[PDB]
Amino acid sequence: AAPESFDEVYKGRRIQGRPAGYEVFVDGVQLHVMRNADGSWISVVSHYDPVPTPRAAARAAVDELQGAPLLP
Amino acid sequence: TVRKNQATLTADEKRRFVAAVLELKRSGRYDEFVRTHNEFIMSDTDSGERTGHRSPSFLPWHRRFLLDFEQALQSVDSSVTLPYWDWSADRTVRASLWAPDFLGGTGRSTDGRVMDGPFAASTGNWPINVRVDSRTYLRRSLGGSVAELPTRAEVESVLAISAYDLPPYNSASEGFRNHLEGWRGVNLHNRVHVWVGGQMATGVSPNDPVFWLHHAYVDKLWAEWQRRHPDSAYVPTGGTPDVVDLNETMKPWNTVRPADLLDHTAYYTFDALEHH
Ligand SMILES: [Cu+2]
Ligand SMILES: [Cu+2]
Ligand SMILES: [Cu+2]
Ligand SMILES: [Cu+2]
Repeated sequence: AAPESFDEVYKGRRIQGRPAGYEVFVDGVQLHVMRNADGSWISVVSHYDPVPTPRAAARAAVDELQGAPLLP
Repeated sequence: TVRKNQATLTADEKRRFVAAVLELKRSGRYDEFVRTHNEFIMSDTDSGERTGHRSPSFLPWHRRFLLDFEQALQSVDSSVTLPYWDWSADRTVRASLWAPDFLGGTGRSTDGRVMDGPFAASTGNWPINVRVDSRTYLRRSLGGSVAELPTRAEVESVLAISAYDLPPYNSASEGFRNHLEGWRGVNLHNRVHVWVGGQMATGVSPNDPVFWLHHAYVDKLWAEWQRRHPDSAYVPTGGTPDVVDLNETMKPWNTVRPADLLDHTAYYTFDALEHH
């Protein structure tokens, strides 16, 4: 089973996650994310840095972006 | 055909490497390397087909990718070769690597923008075109997201691992390849990406020219491991789903196998590499 969905405002931005095998959005723009064998996650803007969950990867992407719109 | 420690380059060698990189950028060729790497990193998965990362072919794939880039550099200036960055030694922001005459320094703290060196956005010579967000300037935060580069002792512990790779041949594996890549253990290659920050922490990490120097040293460490373990070789050696076996060819080239890339001396030597 995939992780649960989530939806929150983090540092002023809307981050959403949902099983699809899992999708993350930052202000409605899809963020590429991937699950590692051990259960951790990364995103395309943090692709060498495992974090425990997809919400953690979304939050890490908001931290990385420093307010920048994500590109599809 | 000799790859040198970046710390040892002469002023003239630094000038020529910078100029060749910037000409590949100007002509459009550089950005396609960025794009190839991002496509593989977004597709290489632990549970499916994996070729450039999180798999045994991580090492020969980056070897051939670096050879492609070096060949392209040499088409602009045949004297240029890829230098390597020994991050176990040159581990501070003060390393001449990060001088304005070479790669430029860390980014400012407001937006991570690199403000000096030949690749600073203000030069007009380094637009970030292949990207995951709107920002079009080179960014770094040296030592921002992780405090320390690997140390020589940590490197030696990885080099002491005798098996090249082990099932399941992915980010959960024991063995040299995955400890070198960094997904298990004290973490060598992945942690350097995280330490530089900016685009080097992302799928489009070749946007920072230090990508090449990092991977040239990772590639050197593979060579050093081979010298310490003459009795160990690439695995798997046949019939493994989703993974490139020794004699299978690798995408995107389709015409070369890990077997064709184990011996770097066919293509280049290092300034220094000890004998077993
Ligand atoms: Cu990915
Ligand atoms: Cu890579
Ligand atoms: Cu890398
Ligand atoms: Cu011996």
